[PDB]
Amino acid sequence: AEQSGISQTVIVGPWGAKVGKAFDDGAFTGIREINLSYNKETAIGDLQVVYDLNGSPYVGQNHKSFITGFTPVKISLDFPSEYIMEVSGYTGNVSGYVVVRSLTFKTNKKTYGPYGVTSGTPFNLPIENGLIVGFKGSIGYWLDCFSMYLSL
Amino acid sequence: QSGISQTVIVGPWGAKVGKAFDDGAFTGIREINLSYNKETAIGDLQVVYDLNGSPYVGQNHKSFITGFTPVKISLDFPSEYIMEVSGYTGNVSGYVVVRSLTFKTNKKTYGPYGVTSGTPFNLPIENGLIVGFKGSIGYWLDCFSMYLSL
Amino acid sequence: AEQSGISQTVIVGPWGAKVGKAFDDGAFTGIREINLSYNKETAIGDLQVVYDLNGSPYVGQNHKSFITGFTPVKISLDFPSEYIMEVSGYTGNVSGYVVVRSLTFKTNKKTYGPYGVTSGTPFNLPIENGLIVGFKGSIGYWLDCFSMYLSL
Amino acid sequence: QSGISQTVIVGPWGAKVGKAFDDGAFTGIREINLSYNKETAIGDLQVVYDLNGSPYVGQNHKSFITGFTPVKISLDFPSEYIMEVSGYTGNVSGYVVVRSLTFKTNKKTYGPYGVTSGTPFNLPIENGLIVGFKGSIGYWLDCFSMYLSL
Repeated sequence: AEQSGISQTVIVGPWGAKVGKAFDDGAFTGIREINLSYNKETAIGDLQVVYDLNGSPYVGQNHKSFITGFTPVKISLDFPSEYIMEVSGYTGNVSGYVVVRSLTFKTNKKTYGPYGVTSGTPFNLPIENGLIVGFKGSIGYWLDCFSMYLSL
Repeated sequence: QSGISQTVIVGPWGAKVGKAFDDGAFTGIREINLSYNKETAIGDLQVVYDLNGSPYVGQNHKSFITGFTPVKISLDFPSEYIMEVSGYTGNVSGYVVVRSLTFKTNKKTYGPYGVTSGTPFNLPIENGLIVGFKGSIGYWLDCFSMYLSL
Repeated sequence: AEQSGISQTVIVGPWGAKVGKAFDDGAFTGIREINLSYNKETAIGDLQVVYDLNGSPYVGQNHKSFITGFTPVKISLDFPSEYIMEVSGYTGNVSGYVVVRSLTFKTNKKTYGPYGVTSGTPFNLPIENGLIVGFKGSIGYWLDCFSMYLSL
Repeated sequence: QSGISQTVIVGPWGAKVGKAFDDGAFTGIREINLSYNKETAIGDLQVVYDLNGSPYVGQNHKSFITGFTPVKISLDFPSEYIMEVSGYTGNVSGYVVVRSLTFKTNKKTYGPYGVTSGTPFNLPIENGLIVGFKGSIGYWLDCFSMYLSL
């Protein structure tokens, strides 16, 4: 804006640990589809998002755990009339680490989830005005932490 | 479009049901005045905002009842700003209200003020600023939301 | 955002000179009324704005020329259904200085102006999406330059 | 609201009447490719954007006709960015088109490219960034608008 030539966005989070490999999808114009995986005994083990980028899909990088045995879930949104209004979940200890154990996504049409274990410390982000336009965080054995880009 | 500017708003935390208030959006935050009762919840809320480099005293949002302990949080504006807001919501006398609040800045943690029981919530901010508050207060702070901006 | 506790806004301009006393109203939530003055032989000699601040009026500081003999004009907008869509005007030389000689304001309802002398170099700012929420600039004998804060 | 994010858009400059295009909004600008004819106006426009730290090659928006001179503006991203866009609009063969463009960065001025006659326009930016282009191109660039962001 007055410093560098890189546009800035509001970012909220992280929820989870403060430790595992960092990832950052950056900011887009909306969300078409979310793919994740979970294990009902542990935590979240995958995140991949199909973003909107100015009217067309942009397939985000797959952020995958090192370990196997997760159950995949696909959330296909009726884009653009359907959009996420609230994200909630739980953080908790697994094998000595604080990780994201559960996620739920509430849209204007449906509630998707909870996926994973609803045990530990809850968190929730309701949005009165604005949109989630991006994800970042960290994943090793499980999803350690995550933050969200918010925009008008 | 309408002729009124808009900003990101997150929340509400607390009830999903008091007198509603909406301060709107400002340039920043200079001072927060709140009150709490270590047996019940948060009562009063009043914020001194920044408006383009001058203090702007927000309306006092007061509980209907007395018996609260007042707290003043005077921030070192503009170098000090809130990076995380956390608290607890829970039942008090049949109503779900905001029982506890804590404010973490880049300099210091303020609180918890009130009762730390019920369901926790937290809003950490990686990039951006809280620039306003809205919500509802009856006997206690029933709910609140926050305006966020760059 | 990540540096200080002061919120930032897009600012466009200046139009006019690069020199006279600087003023900066800062950013608000909308515009209710604009007051200006002009002299048909010279340039713009006054600017004062009644802003909206979260649903109520905020009377901006009067930014007045040192000299006398201007014709006042008051633009009372039907706030909030009426808002400015385009600002245009002219910059030009008066008495050896580059100054703002003319202004016109086009809203979704009416065109107000031109006020002043339509002579010199034209400029125009049409807005497809967004709002003018603030003014800054410089005024001495005449309005030397001005910029505008823009917001969603 | 809708599920699509929005940004400030200023413009259009040029005609108020070609094939319309809309690149949308990105993280920043790495490279601009344009073409001009020193007798008529601007023809082609194509932008390499930044998308979250990677180059993103925007669609080539080409004139229907040939005979243009190509120009490449390779910015030193992210330290170099555009601070002002100026140009001229005027009649060419019955159509009001964008005849000239110049780009001023914090490092250098690029242009003018094309014909500097007609009605001037300029957009200087004190705070913020150009993050996208839209408009219409027939024989020439008929009009264009710019996405602005922090």
